[PDB]
Formats: sequence, structure tokens, C-alpha cells
Amino acid sequence: KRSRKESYSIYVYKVLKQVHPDTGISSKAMGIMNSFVNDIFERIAGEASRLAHYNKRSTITSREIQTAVRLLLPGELAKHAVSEGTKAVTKYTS
Amino acid sequence: RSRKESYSIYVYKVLKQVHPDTGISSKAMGIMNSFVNDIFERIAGEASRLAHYNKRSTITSREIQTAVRLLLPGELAKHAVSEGTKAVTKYTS
Amino acid sequence: KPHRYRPGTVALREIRRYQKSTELLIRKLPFQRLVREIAQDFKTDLRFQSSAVMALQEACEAYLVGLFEDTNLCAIHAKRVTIMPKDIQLARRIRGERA
Amino acid sequence: KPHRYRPGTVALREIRRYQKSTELLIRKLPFQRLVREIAQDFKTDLRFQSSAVMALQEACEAYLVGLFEDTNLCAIHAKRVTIMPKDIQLARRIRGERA
Amino acid sequence: VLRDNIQGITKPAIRRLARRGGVKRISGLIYEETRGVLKVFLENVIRDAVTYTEHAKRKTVTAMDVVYALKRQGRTLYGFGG
Amino acid sequence: KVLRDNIQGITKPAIRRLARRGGVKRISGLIYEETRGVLKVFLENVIRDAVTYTEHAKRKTVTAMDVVYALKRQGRTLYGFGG
Amino acid sequence: SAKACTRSSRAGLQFPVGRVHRLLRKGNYSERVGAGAPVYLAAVLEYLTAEILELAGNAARDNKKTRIIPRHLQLAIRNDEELNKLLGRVTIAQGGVLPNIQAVLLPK
Amino acid sequence: SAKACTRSSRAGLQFPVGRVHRLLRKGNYSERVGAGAPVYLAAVLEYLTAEILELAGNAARDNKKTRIIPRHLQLAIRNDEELNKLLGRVTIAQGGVLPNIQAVLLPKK
Amino acid sequence: MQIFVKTLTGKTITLEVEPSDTIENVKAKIQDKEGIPPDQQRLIFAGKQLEDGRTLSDYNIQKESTLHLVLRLRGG
Amino acid sequence: HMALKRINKELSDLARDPPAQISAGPVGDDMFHWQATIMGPNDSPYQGGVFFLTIHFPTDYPFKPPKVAFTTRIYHPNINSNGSICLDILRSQWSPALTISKVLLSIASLLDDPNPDDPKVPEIARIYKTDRDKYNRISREWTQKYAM
Amino acid sequence: KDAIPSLSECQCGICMEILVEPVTLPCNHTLCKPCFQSTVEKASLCCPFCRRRVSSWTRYHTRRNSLVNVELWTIIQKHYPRECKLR
DNA sequence: ATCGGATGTATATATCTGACACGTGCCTGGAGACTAGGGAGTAATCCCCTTGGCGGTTAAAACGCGGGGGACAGCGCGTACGTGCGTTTAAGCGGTGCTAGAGCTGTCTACGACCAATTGAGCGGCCTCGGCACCGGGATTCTCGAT
DNA sequence: ATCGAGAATCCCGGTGCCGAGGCCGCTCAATTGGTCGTAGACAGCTCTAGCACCGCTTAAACGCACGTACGCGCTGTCCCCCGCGTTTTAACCGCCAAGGGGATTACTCCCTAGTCTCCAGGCACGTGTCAGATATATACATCCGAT
Ligand SMILES: [Zn+2]
Ligand SMILES: [Zn+2]
Repeated sequence: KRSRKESYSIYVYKVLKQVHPDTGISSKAMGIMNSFVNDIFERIAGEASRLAHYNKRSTITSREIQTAVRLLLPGELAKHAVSEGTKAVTKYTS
Repeated sequence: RSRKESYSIYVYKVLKQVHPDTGISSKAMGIMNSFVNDIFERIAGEASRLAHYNKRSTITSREIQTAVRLLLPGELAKHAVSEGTKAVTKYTS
Repeated sequence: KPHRYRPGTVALREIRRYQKSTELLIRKLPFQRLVREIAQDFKTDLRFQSSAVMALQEACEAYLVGLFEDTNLCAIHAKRVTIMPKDIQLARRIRGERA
Repeated sequence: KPHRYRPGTVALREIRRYQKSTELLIRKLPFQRLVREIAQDFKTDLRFQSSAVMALQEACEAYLVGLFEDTNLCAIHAKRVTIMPKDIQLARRIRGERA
Repeated sequence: VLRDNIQGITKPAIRRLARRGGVKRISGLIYEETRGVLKVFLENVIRDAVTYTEHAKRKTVTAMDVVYALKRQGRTLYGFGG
Repeated sequence: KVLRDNIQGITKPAIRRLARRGGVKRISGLIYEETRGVLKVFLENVIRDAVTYTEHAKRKTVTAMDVVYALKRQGRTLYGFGG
Repeated sequence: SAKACTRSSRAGLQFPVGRVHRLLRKGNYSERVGAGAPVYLAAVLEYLTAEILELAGNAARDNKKTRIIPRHLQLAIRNDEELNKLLGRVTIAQGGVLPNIQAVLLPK
Repeated sequence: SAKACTRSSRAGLQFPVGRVHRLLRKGNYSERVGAGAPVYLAAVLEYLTAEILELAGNAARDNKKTRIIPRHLQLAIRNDEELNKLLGRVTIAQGGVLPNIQAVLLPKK
Repeated sequence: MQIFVKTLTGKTITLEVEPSDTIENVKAKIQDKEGIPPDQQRLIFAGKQLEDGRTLSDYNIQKESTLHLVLRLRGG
Repeated sequence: HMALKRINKELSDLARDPPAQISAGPVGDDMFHWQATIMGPNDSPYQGGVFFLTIHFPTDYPFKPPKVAFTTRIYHPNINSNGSICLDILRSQWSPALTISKVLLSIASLLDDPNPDDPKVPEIARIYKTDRDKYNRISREWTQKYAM
Repeated sequence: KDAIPSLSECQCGICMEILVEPVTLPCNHTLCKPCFQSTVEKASLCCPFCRRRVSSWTRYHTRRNSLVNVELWTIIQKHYPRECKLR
């Protein structure tokens, strides 16, 4: 058998089931969603790495990702994304 | 204090090598520093991505050569490739 | 006596039909042959995956659709309904593709 | 009896003179005050280095020069020497700045 | 050897593309300019893809290479990988 | 220390001079109100990015480095001011 | 949160956290990666995916279909404002274009 | 080579090679850095700088000045066909613009 | 003998085993006196992980020894 | 604050209508701390088993879920030896609408039948799945050891 | 709607109090502004009763400043003024 | 078709000043020698799939023709902008006072890198049934020549 | 202003098909537990320059009057895409056959990260001086009403 190939299929399907319980999704939409997730991940991580290199630091804390999300996304989406990330961080640590 | 390195002496040496009887002001010197940094960052980023694409973990000479071929236009790319190949060949022996 | 539509009143119907559809608009074999010749210009004896040709066709279609939208807008700005090549050169010059 | 130039020659002379020069064309204090007003909205009690203000002024001047070049091209395309706000809007929309 | 395939893009095909774009009346000189600009775009993208294939020590192009070639130029493409 | 009605500081002769550099031979009378709005929007974007950059670094004074970085991010790369 | 349970469940997310952490470390973005960054990044990704999926599902229900196809994604992305600005450059395969006819071309 | 002189002079260059190697290693671009890459990068950078400097020097000599100011750099970059495409998005500070006027706006005969 | 085992909960338990007693008998005694499932225990003597192959005589446990218990369990 | 008033309405609600086999009361002076008892349902392997559990309320209620802990020891695949409870409603779908009565009745319902899909303890869950009689007898001896 | 509202239905489903600055969700559920303004950052960003995401509607209405309903606020304050004044 | 103001721009010469080119102390980063282990080059082998080909068949492309609508050239107008000049305004430049805050340094504590055992989340291969596509029929709705 | 006939489009029902969601088996990567060098958080000190103020210029800005050229609307003419019909062409689908090269595993060797030690190359600092900006005074290209 061929080697494993990682993908974000399961998680996208789970989120879709959480939003619209009775709605399915096709394979081409899965490819599009996987590409979109990879694109956003690379953009955010690259911006965070660049910004951490600007201030002469070696670690990428949550603050760098927060600022990268504040920069890349439009303001209205940035506010909600920052709120969601702050939730996730404050709920994970306790 | 602190030390702020730059590409000053090398650019001045190249300028003297090309035009033996000319000079360069400070503002143009900073412009040259910024341009060199920009080109270096572009080439390094492209080479790093090329190395990551093929499941490789090193940056050999051919990665830099392919990045140069991609970024620069035709004649510039050909001349830069020739110059780099000559430099590395003269360096290895 | 035979029924004939007014000049230009079926172009609107064609627009309304095509902007609703999502299929490809260029025949597969001619575009594939064009891609093959352009490729073999650079290097001899290449082999193309089908998905690669499909991606190339999709990119070309999207680019041409955008260019035609901007060209139509230029033509309407010039107080015209037709589109002429000078509109295409103006759109390319402003977009910076040619400059 | 008084000697005055035909309307238009002075404009050409100013264009020729200004395309040769390289200094800045917006007064320093008004631009600094405008930058401070814009900045104080996002965060209060900020302080600006002089080099930052100069960089902002340079970038703004270059961007406006490019926009005016494109606007003049749009105006000349429609058989009009004069430029109009519709030309600016068309240039910005085609460049994708407003979308 | 293959040649004169640029004529494969027929006039009705460009007409349909323009109709999707949103034009109502097309002059008779659009077709040659459209062929020229399409050829230029294909030349650029295919050259980038062929260079990407060359760097990988392979003698066949892959849709993945074309996707990255499009991404480098600033025209990202979804639905084919990446 | 409030600031009001200051966008008008970009006078009519200044915009005329900028257009003259651009290559404009005859300017209408409605340009001088559109140009101020365009400049305000562009400056708003650049200043927002620069203020975010100086907010991350825990500093109270912006720097030419932050402005250069914001301009490079927005696509308008700038030379001769550091970097 | 309690220990000895999966991190994705500890943080309440759906997207994986360990996978994001591994990608951050081995993707050559920095020498060191914090422990809290993957949680934040996965949360942002999940929020964006949920938003776009909800819009696509609403469009598909409006189109009287039960499965989301790329045309629904194109409609959801372009109809919204912030999402359109974020995804202005990307091209959706087989997505089509929005119906737009200039008022001048319409018959009078 | 003889493996006796400094690395920069060993390759017959003027740009440093040790600095390029350090920047490549510590600039978190990849886990490992090859031995020959920095020489290639330094050569490319030197050659590009050489072209820009010679074009600026020519533009300054045509102006009857012995110093290269940013205006000369702008003229050299904009006039050359390939360099303009390479540096299309760059904004040179105090560089000005190339002088041109559309043929329509010239005075009528 | 008498062996004291300190757990992560601070519970004091004393076991009476023999040097010749095998690990199976010790685990049976643990099951009888505690009821905790056997798969959840890998014990540590002087920083060495215990293996059921060797008996207690090989270790030669000294009198009044403190025993530490750690092992990964899914569910917390 | 608002949490205190909400607790007041909820205590009045539980006082006016007592759930079957369920009683809740504040053992400590602080209103956030609570104690409750669970009685083994008739249609369950547990018979005549009564257990005591403690409830801790966060600073903000019902925005954050309460924490429930089992002081007594129960042998169950979904309950650890320490007494922690792994429940979906407790963390995944906690909502301000849900109340303490509902979460306790849900705990009782899960106590009726283990869920192998999300096993808190893997070995106990799998040995439960393999054979009914083994789990039945181990649960019986454990509940006579602890519950009675 | 419901020009003759009962006092029992005016209770907020969360804090059990008379509605203050009501906000109506697309699921036609009404609750006081503090409850929603809290649950948007410290709850699952979904309707507590319906359990479905409302991110898009909230995102669109936040910029438009159309969260509040003037008609329901007015009818509540005129029908039950003494509960509003004590707040 | 130029003619002579009238203007602005180009050109020749003294001068003096502040930035540019260069000398110098030195210290931090670059160079030289040895080790080891993991990454990368090389060889052998599988089988996926991409190229090549023949036959049907038929939707799409090519050619021709009538003509209605649109692009383009010419004319007239009145109004908005270019040009010039007197007047009010605030940028511009020098000099000074100061302190908020950038920037460097010494400690050390808590966050993150590293490594082995382990098993459960997640991927590959199968399978079936329902949602979607195709076709036949009818109801509904723009459209245009003639009133 | 409209009627009505011809043509395109939208609904509804029936039938068939194939891929999407669920399931089972398995291999590998995330968890956990513990250990240890170090990253940066914090407190403290230094000294740079960004802010605010003052006063004296005179350069750019402002408002007004006048004239003109050009943006806009209107009208007329020709010609060229459009819509339709008829015919020729190759795209498309199905089918078969082959072997080239992508992809995988196993093996070996050598390139480079790491460590330590030693030393000179570039950096901050200071100094002399001449290139170019400034002022002043001629000489020539260019524009404008009118012969
Ligand atoms: Zn409430
Ligand atoms: Zn709801």
C-alpha cells in the first residue's frame, strides 16, 4: 500500500456536521477546503515567524500569533478571530 | 553602544572596481544596502521553499541556482547563473 | 415574415445563461495541443498529467474572464458598447501586466 | 498691451520643470499634523520619530504620483485632455484597490 | 513536431468567454489580441512549471508543479492540491 | 490637544503640483476633494499597520523601521530609510 | 483544564492541536515554538472554516441542494464582504462568476 | 583553490562569504546549509550590485557630476528594461520620475 | 519483609513479601490488598524500571525500602 | 452577584420539585460549594448503592460549567478511581440553559449504561465489552466493598 | 410582536430577569444584552437553546450597529417600567 | 510668412562650507582542526498511468447573407479653468529647556528542548444506497410587429 | 399607451446510476513522564532626542478679475457585427495495448553541525579638505500679435 497522506478531511467534516447537521459535502469541496486551510496556516505561521525574527526572539508564543491574525485578516474578522483564540488559550491552560 | 553591520565596504569596493574615479553619497549607500538585503531575502526564501518542497532538509548550490533562474528575468538570470557557476567552480579548487 | 430577434437582444440571453453556468468554455484537445507545443518549445519530450492540463485551462479561463470584465468596463467608460483592442491595452497597462 | 501667455504653455513648462526636480511637494507641518491626527485614533499618546514621518510622506507622494499618471492616461484614452473624478475612480477600480 | 495550434482557440470560444465576462458587442479585432495575451500568459506559467519540474530531477510535469507556479506569480489556485 | 479639520492642510496648489509631476495638463475642480479622501484612506491603512507593529513590541514611539515594514507588507516596498 | 485527556478535547476545539504543534516545529519557522501557539492557531483556523462552511451551507439550502459543491463556495466567498477581501486573489476551480450586468448594456 | 587565503578572496569575489553563510544558517531558512550555496549567493549579489553601480555611474557622468545621488539610481533603474521589471514595485526615496509627456498634450502646430 | 510504597496520592501501603518471591506473587498480593488493575503499574527501584522476568532476589531489596509507582494511563 | 441570584432561583426550583433519587444541599457556608447524593437506579446492575459527590461552582455561572467530583469510589469504565467524571455535557455542550438537575440526571443515565465510544478507562471498558458476567461480578464485589 | 406581553415571558432565559436592551437572534430568541455580550466571548458562539452557530449574523450586525430592537425595547419599558427603573 | 519685444532658460565664474574619504584603537566574530551520524546518492524492482491508436456519432465550427444599430466626423455653445496680480497667512529657521522613554546590563526562575514505552487516533481498502443527473410532458414568461 | 402569436424558460414527475458516508483492519505518531541548559522577565541605570516654546522672515497661499478653448450635446452618414440558415469538420466517447518512468526499499559513505581555540577585519570615532550649492552676471532658445 502507498504511504499515508495527511489531510484535514475529518475535521472539516466534523465542523460541517456541527453547523449543518443534515447537509453533506462533495470531494472537490473537500479539496478546496484543504487547500484553503493550508493557505491560511502558511500565511499566519510565516507572518508570525517574520514578526518574531523582527524583535530578536527565538520563540513563537501566543502573542505573535495574535498579532499575525490582527494583521492578515480584515478588522471585522480579526476581532472575532482574536476573541476565539483568547478563549482557546484561556480555556486550555486551566 | 552597539555595532550595526552593513554591506558598505564591499559595495564601495565594487564601485571603485567599476568606476575608478567616482563617489557615492550616504543616501545612495543606504539605498544599496536595502536593495542587497531585499534580493538576499527573496533568493533565500525561494531556495528554502524549494528545499522544503522535495522533502529535503538542505540548501545545496542547485537550489540557489534554481531560485536565481526563477526570480530574475531572462538575460539577468543567464548572466547570474554563469557568474555563480564560475565562482563556485573557482572556489572548489 | 419569419420571426427574427432584434440585433443584440440574444446576447443578453447568452450572458444570463453563461454567467449561471460553471463548465469550461474551451475545447479540451485544441488547448491541450497548444500547451504541448508551448511546453516542447522549452524542453523536448515532456509528459503532462491530466490534472496539470486541467489546472492550466482553469487558470487561463479565469484570467481571460477577469481581463474581459475590465476591458468591458473601460469600453463603457469611453461611452461605447463595443470593445476594441485599445481597451485591452489600456487595461493591461493599468493593471501593470505589461506597463 | 500687457504680455500674457496662451492658456496651456505655463502648464507644460511646470510639467517639464517638475519632472526634472526631486524634492518634496507637500508642506512638512500640515502633513505631520495630519499623520498625528490619523495616528491618535488607533492608539492614544503616541510619539513619532522624524524618519517615520519622512518615510510616510515619501510613500504617499510616490503613490499619488502613480495614481495621477494612471488618471491622466484614463482621461486621454476617452479623448479628453482634462482629468475628472470618474478617471480616478476607474483607475483605482481597475488596479483593484477598491474592488 | 506540432505547430500552428494557436488557431485551436476558435472565435466562438473567445466569444463565449467574453459573454461570460459581461460584454454585449464585440469588435472584429479582439480575437488576435486575445490570442496574443493568452499565449504570453501560457508561456510564462509553463516556463515556471517546467523549471519547477527540472529542479526535481523529473521528466514529467505534475499538477502540483503548475499549482505552485501559479502561486508564485500571485494567482493562487484551489481545488487541485497544495 | 485635539486635532480637527486638518485634512484640508493638503492645499490645492500641493495637489496641483503632484498632478503636474504626474503629467497632467489640465485639472478639473472636483479633483481636490477626491484626492484628500484617497490620501486619507491610504494613510489610514499604513498608520494602522505601523501602530500594530509598534504595539506588539511594547514601545510607545513608532520608528521608521515599523513604517518600512508596514509598507513592505502592503506591497509598496520602500528603499533608503533602513532595512 | 484536567490532565490525561486529549488536548483537542481539553481546549474544546475540533481541529487537531498536536498536528498543528508538529507542523509549527518541523516547518522551519522558528528555533523554538511555544506551547500555547498551536491552540490559538487551530482555534483561528476552525473559526474561519466554520464561518465559510456556514455561508456555503446557507447558499446550498437556498439552491435546494443538500451537498455543497464548489459553486456554493464561490457564491459564499464572493457575496460576503470580509471573506471576499481576504480571498481576493485566490481562484476557485469550477466556481463560476457572480451575475453582474452593467446598467448601460440593458435595453431601453 | 590553494586553501590558504581568506574565503572571500579564495573565490575571487568582493562580497563576504562568511557573513552570507552565517545569515543563511541563523536566518532559520532550513535545517542544514550546503557548503557551496553561500558562494553562489554572494556571486549573484555582487554581479547585480555591479550592474546597478555601473549604470548609476554612467547616468551620473552624463549629468557631469562625480557623485551618485539617488536620482541617478532611479534613472539607471527605470531606463534599463530588465531592471525595471525586477524592481517594479520598489519605491526609491527622492528618486523622482522619468520625464515624459503624452504626444496628445504637445502644443498644436 | 516490610516494604513501604508511596503513591502520587500520598497513600501509605506496607507489603510483606520475600526475596525469593516472584513478581507474579507480589502482583497477586497487590491485587488482593488494593483491587487496582495490574496493567496500570510499572514500578521503579533505584531509577530502574521493573521487569516481570527477573525475581526479587536479583534486586536484593533492602529492609524498609520506599517504592515509587508511575505509569501512563489514558483518562484523567 | 448575578451568579448568587441564579443559584437562589435554582435552589428554590430544586426545593419545589425534588428529582427522583436526587438531593442537593450546601454543605459549606459558601454557596458555590455543594454536596449531592446518587442512588443506584433499579434497572441497573447496581442495587442498593448510594454515593456522595461534591459540586464546585466557578466564579461566573452559568457561563463556565461546574465541576463534579466523586468522593466515593466506583468501579466503572467511564469513572476513574480518583472520582473524576468524563461527560460530554460537562465540557463539550455545556450551555447556560442547562441546570444542575439536568446534569445529575444525565450522570445517572450514563451510570445506567457505559458508553464504549469514549472510554475514560480503556481496559475496564474493553473487559466490559468482552463479557457481561465478569463485569457484573467485579461490580458486585466492588459495590459491596464500598457502597455498603 | 405580542403587543400584550406577559411578565413571565419577559424573564431572560439566562439570568432570570426582565430584559434589558433585548437582542433578537435569527432563531427568534430574545435575551438581554449583557447575556449575549458575554456569551459571544465565553460561550460556544451558538444559541444556548438551539445549538447552532450565529457567527455570520453577529459579524454582519456588529459593524452595522443594528443589534438592538427599538420596538421591543420601547414596548418593554412602557409595559414594565418599574423593573427597568430599579436597574 | 516672418518680423521684434519679452520672457525664461541656459551658460561662465568666484566662494565657502559641511559631508565625504581616510587614518586609528580594538574586540567580537570569523577561521582552523577533529568527530561522528544522520542525510543523501545509488542500485534494483514494481506497476500506475500516460501515450498511442481505431471506429462511430454528432454537437460544434465554418461560410454566406440581409440589415438595423452603433461608431465616428463635423458644428455650435457657454461655461469652467488657466493666467496674472495684490493681499493675508503660516510654514520655515535659529536657538533653548527637559524629561519620557529608548536602550544597555545583571539575576535567575520557569518555559521549552530531548528521549523511550506505548497504544489509540487516523489512514487505506470495501461497499452499499440515496441524492443527483437525464428525459418526457406541460405550464409560465419575455419578445416583437401592428395596432 | 396595448392585443396576440411564436419562441425560450421554469416545474413536475419518473427512471437509472455512481460516488459519498459508514465500516473494518492496521501501523505509526502523539502522549506521558522525567531531566536540564537557557530565554527573557524584571529591576535598575544611563543619556537621546521628541516635544514645546519663543521670535523674525518672506515664500507660498488666497481671492479676485478676465478671457478662451473645449466638454458636451446634437445631427448626419456609412459600414459592420448580429442573427439565422446550411454545410463541412473534428471533438468526444468508448475501446484496446504497451512500456516509461514515478515510486518504493535496501545499502553505504561522506558532509557538515558541533566543539574548542586563536587572531585580524570591520566598526565607532575623529580629522582634513574639496564638490557642489549659492550668488552674480551674459547669451541664447522660445512664445506671441502681425504682418
Ligand atoms: Zn440575561
Ligand atoms: Zn437559536
